[PDB]
Amino acid sequence: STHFDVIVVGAGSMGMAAGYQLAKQGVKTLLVDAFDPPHTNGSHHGDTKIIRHAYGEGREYVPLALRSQELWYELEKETHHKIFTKTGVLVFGPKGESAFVAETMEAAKEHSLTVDLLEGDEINKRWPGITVPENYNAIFEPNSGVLFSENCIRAYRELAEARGAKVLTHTRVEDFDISPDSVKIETANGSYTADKLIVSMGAWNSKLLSKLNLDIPLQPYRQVVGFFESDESKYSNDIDFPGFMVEVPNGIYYGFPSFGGCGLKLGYHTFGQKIDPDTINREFGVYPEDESNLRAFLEEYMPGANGELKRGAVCMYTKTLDEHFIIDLHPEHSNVVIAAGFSGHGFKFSSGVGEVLSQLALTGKTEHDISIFSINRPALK
Ligand SMILES: *Cc1cc2c(cc1C)nc1c(=O)[nH]c(=O)nc-1n2C[C@H](O)[C@H](O)[C@H](O)COP(=O)(O)OP(=O)(O)OC[C@H]1O[C@@H](n2cnc3c(N)ncnc32)[C@H](O)[C@@H]1O
Ligand SMILES: [Cl-]
Repeated sequence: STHFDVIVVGAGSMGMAAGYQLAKQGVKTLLVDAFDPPHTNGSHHGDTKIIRHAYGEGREYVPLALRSQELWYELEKETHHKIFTKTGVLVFGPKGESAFVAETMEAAKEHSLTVDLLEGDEINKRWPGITVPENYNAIFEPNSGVLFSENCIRAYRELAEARGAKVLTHTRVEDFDISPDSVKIETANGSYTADKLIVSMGAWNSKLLSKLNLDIPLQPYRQVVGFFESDESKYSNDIDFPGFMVEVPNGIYYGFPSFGGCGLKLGYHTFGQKIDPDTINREFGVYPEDESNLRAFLEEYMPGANGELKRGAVCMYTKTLDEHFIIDLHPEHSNVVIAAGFSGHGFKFSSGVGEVLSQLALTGKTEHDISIFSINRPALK
């Protein structure tokens, strides 16, 4: 019989940040998650996530990234959990053969961000361990880095509960019942109501937004990462090896320096198996590609980090058709906020999105420019 101000469905990356923002302002909040956040069934585990600022995917992403960065620095000062390490982030690819690299360089020029430009052997000289062809060029952002995602979520969750937020774990929301002046969620453990609703179920948005009369294409992808025994004298954060996102002949890869001897972590971005969140196989290696794709890159570009596989993890991307996020009010219900399809690049923005989501649920508007994320745009189809 407890009526909330706001109910958040899915307390993951976006959800929990949104809950922290709401609780911090005294808004009576209930956060309902299918599991017990942070956990390893969604897309926030794997320990680390890259945060970059020269976002060539859209000028609106830059301010969002820059504001999110400031929010991560604030979070770092408020909790005892480790939030961010300034490893810096390196981007490289074939000179003149990478829209990604070129768009990154343009974004940095356009937004006056601080970056170092280098190419060929300069890359290989600056960062021992990296071996690229002399025809490769790179842009290095020294002030961006790595976020410890599980710590971020755990910190947001602890800060929000200390301010009165309620978290209902291991409870799957099955249906929604929206009325012009209140929202209701349906779960096996009971029904709950509030004045506002935030929906951020990650991969599961591809299966439950239909319950909100929304028919938006969202395709979940199985995306693995691998930790490899590496030459600590080259790939250790301690010796300044950077976080990275690069473009090679067969696609985009991303990785992290070895932290405390955990080994270099790498992930293949351009490819992932299409799956259903409820049946995805979360065992690293069940497929031969899981590991072969990562070693194909390592043996060629960072041969010193191609050692024994120390650890594997399986996580999910949820793509929209244009691969841009969806952050907006529900087209038929102004008391419902949607956050979905972060298509593999949304964690860095989660602190900012948390702010956008709390602004939208409380006022129906946000001070951030989120036009390219409209739920009514045509590219969504
Ligand atoms: C998978 C992946 C993603 C990724 C990455 C590497 C890999 C292997 N590297 C990134 C990087 O370097 N930088 C970056 O900015 N992003 C990177 N990503 C993407 C990022 O992790 C994702 O975009 C982000 O985590 C998406 O967050 P979202 O909040 O959408 O998803 P979630 O964290 O999975 O949380 C969803 C929660 O909702 C709950 N749930 C699901 N269904 C229900 C129902 N029915 N009822 C209630 N709760 C539900 C989940 O349990 C989950 O907690
Ligand atoms: Cl995603």
